[PDB]
Amino acid sequence: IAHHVDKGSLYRLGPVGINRLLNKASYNVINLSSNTRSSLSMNSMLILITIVSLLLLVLVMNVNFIIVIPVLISILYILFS
Amino acid sequence: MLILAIISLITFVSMSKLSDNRAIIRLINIYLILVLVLDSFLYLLFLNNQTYTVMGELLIFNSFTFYIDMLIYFIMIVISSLYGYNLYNNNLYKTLFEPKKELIILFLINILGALLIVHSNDFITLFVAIELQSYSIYLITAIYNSSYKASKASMLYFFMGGILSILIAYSINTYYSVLNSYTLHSLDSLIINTLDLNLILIALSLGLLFKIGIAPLHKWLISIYENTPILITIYISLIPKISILSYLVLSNISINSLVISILAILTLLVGSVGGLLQIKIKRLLAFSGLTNAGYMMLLLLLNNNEFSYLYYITQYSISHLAIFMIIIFSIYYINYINNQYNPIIYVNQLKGLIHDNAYLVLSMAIVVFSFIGIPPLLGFFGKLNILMSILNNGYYFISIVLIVASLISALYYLYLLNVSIQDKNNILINSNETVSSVLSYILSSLIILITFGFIYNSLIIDIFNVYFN
Amino acid sequence: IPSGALGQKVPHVDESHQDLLFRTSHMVEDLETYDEDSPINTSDANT
Amino acid sequence: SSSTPLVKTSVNYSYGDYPLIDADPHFKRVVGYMRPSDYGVIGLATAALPAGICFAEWLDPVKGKFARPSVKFLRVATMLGFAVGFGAAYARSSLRFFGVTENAREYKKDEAQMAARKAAGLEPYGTSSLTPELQEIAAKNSAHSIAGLFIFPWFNFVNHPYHGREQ
Amino acid sequence: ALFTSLVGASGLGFATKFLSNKIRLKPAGYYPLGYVFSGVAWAGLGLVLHNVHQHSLEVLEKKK
Amino acid sequence: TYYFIEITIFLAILCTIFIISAKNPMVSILYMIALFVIAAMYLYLIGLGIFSLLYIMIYIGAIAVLFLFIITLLDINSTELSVKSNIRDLPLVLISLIVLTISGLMIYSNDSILINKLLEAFGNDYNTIITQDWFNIENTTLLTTIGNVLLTNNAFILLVLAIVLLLGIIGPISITMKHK
Amino acid sequence: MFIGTIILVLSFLGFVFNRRNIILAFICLETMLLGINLILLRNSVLFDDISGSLFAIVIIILAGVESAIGLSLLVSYYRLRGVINSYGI
Amino acid sequence: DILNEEAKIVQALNNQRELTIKMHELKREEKDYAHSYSPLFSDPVPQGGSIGKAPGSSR
Ligand SMILES: CCCCC/C=C/C/C=C/CCCCCCCC(=O)O[C@H](COC(=O)CCCCCCCCCCCCCCC)COP(=O)(O)OCC[N+](C)(C)C
Repeated sequence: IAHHVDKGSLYRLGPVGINRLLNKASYNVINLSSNTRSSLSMNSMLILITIVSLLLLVLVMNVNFIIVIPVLISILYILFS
Repeated sequence: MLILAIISLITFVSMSKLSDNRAIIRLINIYLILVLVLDSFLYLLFLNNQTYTVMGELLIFNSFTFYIDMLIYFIMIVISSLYGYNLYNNNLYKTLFEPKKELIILFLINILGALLIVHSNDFITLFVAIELQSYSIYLITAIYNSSYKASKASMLYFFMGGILSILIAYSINTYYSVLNSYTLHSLDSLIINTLDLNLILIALSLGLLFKIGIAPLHKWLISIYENTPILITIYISLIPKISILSYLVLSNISINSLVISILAILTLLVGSVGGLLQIKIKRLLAFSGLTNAGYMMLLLLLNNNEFSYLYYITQYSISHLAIFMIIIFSIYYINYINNQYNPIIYVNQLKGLIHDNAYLVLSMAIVVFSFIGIPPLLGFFGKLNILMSILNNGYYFISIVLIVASLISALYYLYLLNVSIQDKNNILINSNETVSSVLSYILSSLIILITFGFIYNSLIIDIFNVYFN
Repeated sequence: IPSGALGQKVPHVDESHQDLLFRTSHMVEDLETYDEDSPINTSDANT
Repeated sequence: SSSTPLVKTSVNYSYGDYPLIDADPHFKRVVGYMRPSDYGVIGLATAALPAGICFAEWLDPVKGKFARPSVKFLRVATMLGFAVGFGAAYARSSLRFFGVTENAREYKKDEAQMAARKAAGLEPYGTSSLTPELQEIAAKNSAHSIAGLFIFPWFNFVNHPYHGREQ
Repeated sequence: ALFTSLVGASGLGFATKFLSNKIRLKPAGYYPLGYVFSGVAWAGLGLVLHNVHQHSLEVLEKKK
Repeated sequence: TYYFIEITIFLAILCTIFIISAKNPMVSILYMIALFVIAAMYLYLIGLGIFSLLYIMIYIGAIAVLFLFIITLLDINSTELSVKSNIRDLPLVLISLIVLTISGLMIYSNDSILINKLLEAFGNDYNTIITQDWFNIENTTLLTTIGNVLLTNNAFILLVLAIVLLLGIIGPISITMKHK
Repeated sequence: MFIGTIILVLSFLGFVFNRRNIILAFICLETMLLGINLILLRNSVLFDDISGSLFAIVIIILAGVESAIGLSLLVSYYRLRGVINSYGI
Repeated sequence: DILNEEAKIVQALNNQRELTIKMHELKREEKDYAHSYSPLFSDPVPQGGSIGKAPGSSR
């Protein structure tokens, strides 16, 4: 209990696992714009992606709201990982 | 009376030499003070939420917008004090904190364009004022042109502001194509039911909001805030935020919007976990602005959000202003000055600040715990009154995402504290020259507001009750 | 060890980070030294 | 002909406790009806800007040790001080026309003056050199322009027929 | 009470004068006349805020 | 001479494609000047003969002259439209073309229905009936009414616009002087 | 509405996928403003009013001033770097 | 002596609760055009565009 439960798995749901999750999620969202030599082409393609993607999402989303929850979960997965 | 100052000022500045610039700013500083003191009795016009429209339904003047212009003048008095007063009389701080000849011109033209957004009733007033303040931020960014980073930042800000201004123009003329009108006073509670104005009004709000730095399109603004020098970036971070958000809160065109709720959740997420592993203090300091603009995107969904808004606005303004002024003051104690425009960059450079001027760390700790929302301080009641409006109106998942975002954002706020209360080997004992009396009094005023401003909450709620209801 | 709000390794930035191997590195615009505006990097800028 | 207002308008819609005088007074009436305390406010602001610059130099001097500011700064300070004082006095005096502050001193003057203009056999608010369309648009521009004194100065110089009153 | 409001706002002025002295790495009573200057200024702000709340209460009771 | 508007629409498409794919940077800018001329053709075509000459005076005669003047005495590198560079772009170009095109066509419509919103943009076929009424007695053309409403109802917009023109004077000077 | 919509959309996508130089970005910005003008002036003609013509004559002037401002911004970008890169700023 | 001083505080807190519920009612209440828009020129009727005007254009 003192090793595998209290120092083991109650820290994985606590301060030791959250540090690793936030380390990975922060690394991914900082490397979101690591790629291109260009500042301007990067950001102006990034503006295009969202005003396309949001419009596509609401096109899905007034049809049915159930089929757009996993789309947003997958967008969070590729954004934070 | 801003117009008078601009008209007087460019006349006066064309004839001054460059030796006189700093003193000119001092003049304008005192001028704005006597526009606050001698002219604020106009609050008596706005009893019981009496609203005026001026210039033929062109501008709208209520008490909300009166408070916003008072706030913008107070902040301009602080910023112009930062330019017009010396920190120290060294040959160091003269080559670091030096105003250009045309800096206060662009300051007052930007304050003009920022006021004509919040005071605006029609869409072409909104457009002309947005471009007035946008060209002013282009030129305020580009005015320290002997700098590679500020030049690249002004070019980037030009193109990314041009796109999002053409998106606002497209939304305005798209609104015009379905309604022969320019007002949102045209809407009047029945048209929204029988007309799909959703896509129009949301695209308008989005084109207005991407200039603040909301989350899908946030990185270009974080790069502009890191690349600009340390005095410019305290002004260009604050003024478009409060002007555009004070427009979009006064006009309630995105009430219960699904897109604004998506982007508010995403803003609270990416600002909290975005600035965690970051080692530059203006980066760290700009993701704080990203989260605190998320907390406003929340109030955009709201109907009747004027208390939570105005309280959290002057909260964030005082806290923002103070945390930039504290790291202006910490430049005297760092062992390494690079980069003449931006002399402190890395947040580990303030490492032994408790052993050199411990009361600067008392200052810092107060404003950082108010950023977190600790109850004796003023940021707590801002977050509290935002929660009282979020929960009143049915945004239950948004509430828990707000709480998790504030808990995650507390980490990199406390990282400033964790660095500054630490051991350092070579500490100061005896320093000959002093910090500015005029300018350290301003930082102490900004702290005493944050700590002892919870006293006046009930007075402020009663004065609220009379002038807005 | 300097730490970086998650217990991570962060670089201590002294004057020794702007050489010409540190010139135009591959990196994010965060966590990057070699500023372009430095009294050792300009050093007869418009002469 | 050239005085029918041809619109529908507030009648005695007072903005405070006290009854209104005008919904936008003419510039001549505001300069005519201002109190000696208002001229004291103008003198206060004219004195406070150069004294304020001298004060702020005495607190923190520009080049390290204290000198008086130049006379070229003191004269611009005095000009802008008269600008602040005139804006303050115009706003103060306009508040009495709107009925948001005490105006029993000026209410007597207006009933005396409109009785005089009835006795002289002319129009109650002045003959204007404008068509009534232009009078109406010109007074939609300057209606309640004392709010927003912080942004821009704007005044009423048109003799238009309507001022939020009856008969 | 008006007097308690004035004395408390003057205490806020004393606090901001003290804290600005101590940021400057001065002693506390470095310049002792700035204490009365700051106290009179913040007490004047308290005077303004008290009068505005008073007029506000009178407007609220006039809706009887 | 019916299909004139269709012809200007098609020629404008073709001119933008020649703008974004051009050897030399100023070959691209001359295609932009040609697009301004196609615009002024469309504006005379629809009935706005005043605006077309305003476009030729302001956009061609000042903005394009400033632009060509910039390209002359400044050095600008340019890659040309390699196929290795830009067909990595093409799938998102195609998706965003169809989506942004349909979406720009979407907001002229009021339906609950998605593609009734779309195909009411193509319900164009009906020929407007122009009637004569004899109610107007004078030569108030369009420039006269722009001068009436810039100057009476929107006089404040004209004066804030004067501040914008002032800023366009002050700013470029303030950048490029290097005071002593 | 067709000509203004398609010049705005093609102008926007030519701006977005510009990787070749910087002045293509400027001229794609100006052609975007042209397309906005086209849509608005057609709506003013169809609705029989000047108010779209009012916003159009104001946005002409604002487009001119933005071109002047931004090209001085490019000149100051060029002052310290006597070259403008092909990939961008 | 203490029950009365608690009933005084309870009355003073129920007064604040009544005041708060009232001031919440007051904002959601609809409001006049003369109070919401500018007071002078209280009618929403535009009558705009007065040079080449047609008789029969009013309704
Ligand atoms: C001679 C005086 C000259 C005028 C001075 C004006 C300076 C403008 C400064 C702005 C930033 C500094 C905070 C000051 C907050 C003032 C609160 C207030 O009074 O704002 C009101 C409530 O605000 C609201 O809803 C919400 C406001 C939230 C405030 C939250 C911060 C609380 C703690 C700081 C304020 C208390 C400090 C008092 C220290 C003695 C709304 O507008 P009012 O028409 O009634 O204004 C009237 C103020 N007059 C009379 C001085 C003109």
